[PDB]
Amino acid sequence: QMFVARQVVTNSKGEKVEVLWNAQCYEDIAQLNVGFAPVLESVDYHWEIFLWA
Amino acid sequence: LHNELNYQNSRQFLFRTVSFLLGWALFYQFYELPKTYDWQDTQEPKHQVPAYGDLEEGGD
Amino acid sequence: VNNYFYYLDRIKKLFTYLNDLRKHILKKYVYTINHKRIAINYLYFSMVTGLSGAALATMIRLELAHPGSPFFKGDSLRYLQVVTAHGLIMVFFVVVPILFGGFANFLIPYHVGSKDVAYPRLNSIGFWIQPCGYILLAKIGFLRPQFWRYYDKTSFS
Amino acid sequence: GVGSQDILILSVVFAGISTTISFTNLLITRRTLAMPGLRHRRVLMPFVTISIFLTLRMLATITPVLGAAVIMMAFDRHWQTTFFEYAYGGDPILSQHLFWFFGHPEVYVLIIPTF
Amino acid sequence: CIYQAYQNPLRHINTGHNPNNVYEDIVMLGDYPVQ
Amino acid sequence: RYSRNRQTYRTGAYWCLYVNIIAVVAFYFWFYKFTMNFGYLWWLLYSLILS
Amino acid sequence: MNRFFKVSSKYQYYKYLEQYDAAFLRKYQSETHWYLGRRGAWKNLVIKYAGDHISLEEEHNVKYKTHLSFVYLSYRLAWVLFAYVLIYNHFLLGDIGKTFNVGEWDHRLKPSAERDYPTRYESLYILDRTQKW
Amino acid sequence: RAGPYNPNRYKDYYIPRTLPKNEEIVEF
Amino acid sequence: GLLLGLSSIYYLMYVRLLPFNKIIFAWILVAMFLYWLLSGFVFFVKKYQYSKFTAAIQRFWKRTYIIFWVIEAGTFSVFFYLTLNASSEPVYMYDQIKIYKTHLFSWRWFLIKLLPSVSIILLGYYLQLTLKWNLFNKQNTIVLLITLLLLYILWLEFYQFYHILSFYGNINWAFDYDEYIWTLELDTRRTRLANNYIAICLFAKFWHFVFIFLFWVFFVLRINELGRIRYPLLVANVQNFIIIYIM
Amino acid sequence: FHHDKGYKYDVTTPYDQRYNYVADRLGHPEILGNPFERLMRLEGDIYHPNYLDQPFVKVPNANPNASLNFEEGEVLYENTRLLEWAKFWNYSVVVGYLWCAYFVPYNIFFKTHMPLEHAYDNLFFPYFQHTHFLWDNNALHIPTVGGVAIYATYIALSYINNIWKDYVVRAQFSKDKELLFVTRVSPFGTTEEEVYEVAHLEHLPPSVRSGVKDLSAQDADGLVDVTCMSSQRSLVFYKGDQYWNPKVYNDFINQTSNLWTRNYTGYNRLEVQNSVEQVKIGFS
Amino acid sequence: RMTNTTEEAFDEVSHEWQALVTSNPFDLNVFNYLENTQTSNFGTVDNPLVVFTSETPFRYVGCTGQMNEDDYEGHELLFFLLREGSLQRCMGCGQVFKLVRLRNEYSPEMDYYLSNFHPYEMQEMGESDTTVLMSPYKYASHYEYTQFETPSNMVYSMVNPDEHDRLLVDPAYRMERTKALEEKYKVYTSSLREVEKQFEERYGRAGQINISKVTYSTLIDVEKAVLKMDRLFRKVAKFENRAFI
Ligand SMILES: [Cu+2]
Ligand SMILES: [Zn+2]
Repeated sequence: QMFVARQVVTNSKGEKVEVLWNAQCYEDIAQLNVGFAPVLESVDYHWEIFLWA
Repeated sequence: LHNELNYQNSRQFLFRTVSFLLGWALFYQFYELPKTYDWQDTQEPKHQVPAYGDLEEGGD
Repeated sequence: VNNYFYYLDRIKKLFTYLNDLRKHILKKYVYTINHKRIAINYLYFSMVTGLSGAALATMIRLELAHPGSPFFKGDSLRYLQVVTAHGLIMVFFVVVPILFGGFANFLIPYHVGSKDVAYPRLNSIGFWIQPCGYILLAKIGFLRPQFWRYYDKTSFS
Repeated sequence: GVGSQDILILSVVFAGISTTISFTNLLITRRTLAMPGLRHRRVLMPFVTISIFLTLRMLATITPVLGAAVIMMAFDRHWQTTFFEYAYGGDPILSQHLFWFFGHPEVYVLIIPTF
Repeated sequence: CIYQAYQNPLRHINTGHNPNNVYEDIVMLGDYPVQ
Repeated sequence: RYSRNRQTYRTGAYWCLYVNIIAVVAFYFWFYKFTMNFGYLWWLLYSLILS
Repeated sequence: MNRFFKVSSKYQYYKYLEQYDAAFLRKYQSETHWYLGRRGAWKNLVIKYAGDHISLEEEHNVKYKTHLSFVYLSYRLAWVLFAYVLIYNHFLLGDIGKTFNVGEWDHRLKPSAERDYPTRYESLYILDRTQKW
Repeated sequence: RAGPYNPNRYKDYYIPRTLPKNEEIVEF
Repeated sequence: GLLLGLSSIYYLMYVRLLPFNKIIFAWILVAMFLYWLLSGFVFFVKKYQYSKFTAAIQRFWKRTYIIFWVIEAGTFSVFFYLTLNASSEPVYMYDQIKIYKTHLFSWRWFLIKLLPSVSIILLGYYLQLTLKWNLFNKQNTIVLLITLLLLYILWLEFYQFYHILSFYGNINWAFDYDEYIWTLELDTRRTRLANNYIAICLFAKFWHFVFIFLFWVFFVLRINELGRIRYPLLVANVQNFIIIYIM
Repeated sequence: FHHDKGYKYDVTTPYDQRYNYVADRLGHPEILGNPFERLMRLEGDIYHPNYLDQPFVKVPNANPNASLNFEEGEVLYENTRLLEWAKFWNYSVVVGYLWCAYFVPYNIFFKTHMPLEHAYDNLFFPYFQHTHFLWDNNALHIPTVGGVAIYATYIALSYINNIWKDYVVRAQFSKDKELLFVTRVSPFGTTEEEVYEVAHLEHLPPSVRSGVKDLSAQDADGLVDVTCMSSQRSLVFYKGDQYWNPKVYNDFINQTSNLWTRNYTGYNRLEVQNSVEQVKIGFS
Repeated sequence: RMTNTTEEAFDEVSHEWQALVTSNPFDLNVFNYLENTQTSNFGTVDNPLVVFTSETPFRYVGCTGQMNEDDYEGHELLFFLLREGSLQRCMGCGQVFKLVRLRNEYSPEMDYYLSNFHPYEMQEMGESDTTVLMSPYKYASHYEYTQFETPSNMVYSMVNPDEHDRLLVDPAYRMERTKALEEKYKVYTSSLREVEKQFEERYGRAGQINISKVTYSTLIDVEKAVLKMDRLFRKVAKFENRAFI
């Protein structure tokens, strides 16, 4: 639920960067899994979604 | 110059508006107000003494 | 240390825990301006008001179960009061609270993308002014100015 | 008689005030605190939020009419202003007009968020 | 704060904003700082 | 871009409690002519007095 | 450059004024800086610290907070009366006569109301008053 | 539990505490 | 102030002989209501002295002002619309006189009525313009003059409001020739509906003026405590004066 | 350091290393509070121990500096009649206030039932009388009248005092002429004494340079406004020689007139080159 | 109407004025208007769409794909949590996002993102002498007018909190530091003038100015009239202030 895929690609400057395809939600931040673990469950519940405003 | 002109305009506004208000008050102090206008608007004889008395409540 | 009041220490910890929990509950759920907690409080208040409206509808359906007024027993005015209260608290104090209060306060900060709402104070105020109107509209079927029943001898008092 | 009916009228006034607070708060929340990309695009938001905002605009339009109607009813009940008495000028139909002008938009604002 | 001293009375005018049994005001009832 | 906002509204919670009390009590007194009998549940009255 | 000629005070601090031009002091101790010139703005720091902390939110006026007596009276009354409202309107409506009192007071023009008496003293006093116009 | 924290009571160093020389300004 | 206020309160209680417990309960409730409103506003005034009043906050409070006055102008707009096309009986036989009931009030009397409101508007503008180069003690003259004029307008509006609410109870003297005694009779009143609609509009006007008067009293107390006048609250008060004049 | 909110660069400046207050020598007893507001258990932001615990500087001492000497000296300025005028005006206003706020409303509200013309001239009701008893059953007018009376009287008295607070009834030097004891008008017309430092007193020119013509000090009998800059207060003196002491007047004028200089008018063709001092760079 | 930031602006007002006068990407990103954030390119691996955060580890980002003229959005609004550390892309449309965590510094790296921010509007800065316009046609879009002028002779210098406290409570130190900074401003302006003189000497003028002879003559006449009126005002001020100078 952090990133659904990973892809290593070299750009036009030959830097060999990586791109992480995130896990997304359909128009609904309430349905978005805001987690920091490589798991599928929704374990974290945040009272303040925008913590730092 | 904008600040200084604001000050000058404040003086002008104060003097002119105070003069206007005092002249307004003095005019209405000396003016003989016409109190002889028609008073028909305040009188409604059908309502002051209800013409439908005893019939407003359903009775037939 | 052979202290004589170990049970007393346990009880002291219990009292401290109770006071801390009281302060925590008040600061977190009653005094808060967080839109999610306010929305959840709205949802629970709406559960209570929906149960009230369901009870009023139950009274309505029990009066209409069969002719002869089995529920109110010939009291038409009480039935009309029950019907009016049912309609008013179902429209204005069940569906409107649920939708607007609960879902709006929970989801507008998500969908619009805002930190709480524009007026968190007004949000809390709306939630905490709901109950008075709820009670006033929902309890008219129990209350009338002439509260005494037909066997209360008012000539005695 | 004086009692439950007055309770209902004044409770409807209070409900109008509460709805005023609610729609003001939420409409200004959208109009001011929207994220930089979702300021004006109705389509982007989830459909329940579009419905809620439309219904809040409708409530903003219709609440003063109901408030005026119930305030007039209270005055007629307790001051004998004869707003809805035909005998000396009033008309009972005006009350139905005002109430239903409030009322049909009320059912629409009740139904649209479920859509 | 019951039986536990969390707040610091040296940094409060009036200790007693919360029900407690472990706080005392530094400037008590009869104390008046004067020139 | 908005300054820090205090996260609690205690005066607001109590002002709303007072608004509810005003609405219910005033409406019952004006229209039903009812005043609650606080002595029926006397221990709530004592909790008010004890506090 | 009209330099500050002399400071006659015996405080050696105030000797800083003699170094600067009159226009320089006029710019930074008057006009724009009038509410700051030649003043130690400690009160600004104290008031800033007052504002930015999580203080008591019951403010009476700018200078003082609300007296704790009024605050606690308001809060206790609010909680107890709200509990009474909820409990009575949810649990004690079976007997209105038991759980409610009938009270009333009318205009002085009209004769004294039947319910216009002091409660809890119905067995002691009969309250009446003379009409006024 | 941790005590009260006011970050404004501690110094922060975002601006150098000395002023540049005139010659250094011109040369820069 | 306390002597005058307590004497006035005791006199107003004594003349009506109000039941002490019920009215003191009601007054405690109203006091908590008003005090918590004013305490929230005092909290906002105190907080924004330093490090809180950014551009976003200032714009928020401007929006809040305009939103409040738009909300208060909705119900008044509905009442004014109903007042314009007020209901009446048919002109043919029921109400043949409404053709001549134009209800036109003299403009000269209205113009002499208008003087204090325009006076406070102009004084408020002068106060806000000269705040650039004037101190607090030098402007206390203008502030006190506006306060006294607002007290005068408050008394006039309350007098008219009291008369209007006194219309609806018809109290008359009836002679009983059998007993040779006069008696005081209370009755209802019948009148043209336009009068009732304009009465409701004038009630709304009085309550809005009471709100702006409390606004001004709050502002003057705050500026006296702080020791200086600031632009936002002052200009809000001036716009309040203009709006109440329009009403 | 605060392991949940703080950083390792969190070292409190000890109270010994904080900067002492040297801006002025007079004490600031506001940080103490008052015996009245300590007795009343009032909490103020100015005597809160947490807010007075400044981390980088020190708040001023409540007592005046020990170097200061408060022994009386030469009298500088004396216009005592102001007090009488004060009394007069204050009392007049109060009397007028009473007559215009309580007597007339009371007599036309309670002592009659007949309305005055301004009660109903714009209305189209038929004529009717009013009674104090058939209205406002739940008395919401009593708290309103009480509050209006209390706060209107408070505002009137407070702003009347504020208007008179600029004027100087008396001004007397200290023995060393380092302090100026200024007697001013109290709220009820009598004396109240304040103290200023002569070093902080300045006769500041107007911010608006075109307003120098429109000053009271232009007249031979006008007013001279001297600003105390350490407190931003005003001392208004009558510029008539009969109110001043010639033995100290010239010294006071010389000490207070330092920022009203020739640069206020501007720099001519010759003084513009000397408007500043050249900054020499690279001369080593 | 512009705040005297020496004595009044402390934390958020001070940060807002820093964002206004420095346009630093950190400060400017904190106080960027919620109404409009500057439109950017389409994210690619070579040219990723940069989303800024002011020292926060992540930010919610919604993607609507390649926006077109016919329909303002490409695909449905898909939200995700753009995190710090690497490039991340929307699998629906392939748009690559990079989270740039701006720091509170003056490095050349921060100045690289100086062109990705709208300049901070100064209309709402300071104090307003008009509450709100009552006109419905021009409301919520126009800002309130002002009766006063906005001065343009303010030079802002950043100070540490300790130094700012000392400046507030020590007037002598305040005057000393202010005069030192005025000398520094004179030196900096002279250095810029000398640099411009050298550049003009090396490369010549950009070009000639298209002017009318009427406008040329009127400019010279206006300059002479301004000097004459300044002399008259100087004489008038000297006569008015005679009793005080
Ligand atoms: Cu329909
Ligand atoms: Zn995409």
